[PDB]
Amino acid sequence: AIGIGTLIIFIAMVLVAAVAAAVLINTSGFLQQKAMATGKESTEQVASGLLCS
Amino acid sequence: AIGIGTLIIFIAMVLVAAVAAAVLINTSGFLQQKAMATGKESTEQVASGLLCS
Repeated sequence: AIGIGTLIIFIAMVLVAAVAAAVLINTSGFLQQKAMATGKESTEQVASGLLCS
Repeated sequence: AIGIGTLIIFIAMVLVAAVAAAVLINTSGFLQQKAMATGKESTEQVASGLLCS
């Protein structure tokens, strides 16, 4: 009798961990974009310019 | 007189316990499949991916 239930709740544990992992993976992806963008943009700003002759 | 009947109903007790056992055994079998499947699938999902270079 006991055995049956153990299996069922095990399934839930798996899925819930999976769902949480998805958040972390996805979020890391979302940040990767902006992280790079910010650095490149900021460098081009400080480095570039014109000078009156 | 009494003896005769005792034997007969004993037979029924046996068969009814047998039938109930069958349910439990079978059901455990049915779950074994899906339990494993879910775990393997979920792991392969979280672990795999591609990355832009």
